[PDB]
Amino acid sequence: EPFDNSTYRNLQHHEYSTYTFLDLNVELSKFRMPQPSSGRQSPRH
Amino acid sequence: SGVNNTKKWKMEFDTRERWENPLMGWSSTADPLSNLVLTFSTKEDAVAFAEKNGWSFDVEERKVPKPKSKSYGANFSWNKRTRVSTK
Repeated sequence: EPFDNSTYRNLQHHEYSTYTFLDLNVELSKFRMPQPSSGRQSPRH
Repeated sequence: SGVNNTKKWKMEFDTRERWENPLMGWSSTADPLSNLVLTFSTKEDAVAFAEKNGWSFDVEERKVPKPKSKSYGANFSWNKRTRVSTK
């Protein structure tokens, strides 16, 4: 609660893994808007 | 991709027989006009020159590139096939 500029507060990334970012993306897919569409499926279509 | 040789009209004769020289294997000819190439500024000059010299001629129309619509921004199209997959 008091001023604590005598300690680091970014110790979470010490416990990150190989799949932390991609798991976060997976859990983020929940709340996104539907993507726009260019009509086709690929420029080669 | 240089266009500086496609600007003047040319007059060339029909190519005749070239055989092999028995001694050296060189290319022989009996056609005096095998190398004769005349240059003209317009088709009309060439046909006048051919007519006054009594040469039967066939003349073909000059073929120029048609104008083309080049757009660099098409390479990154949002919904067209003109988008490139590599650059």
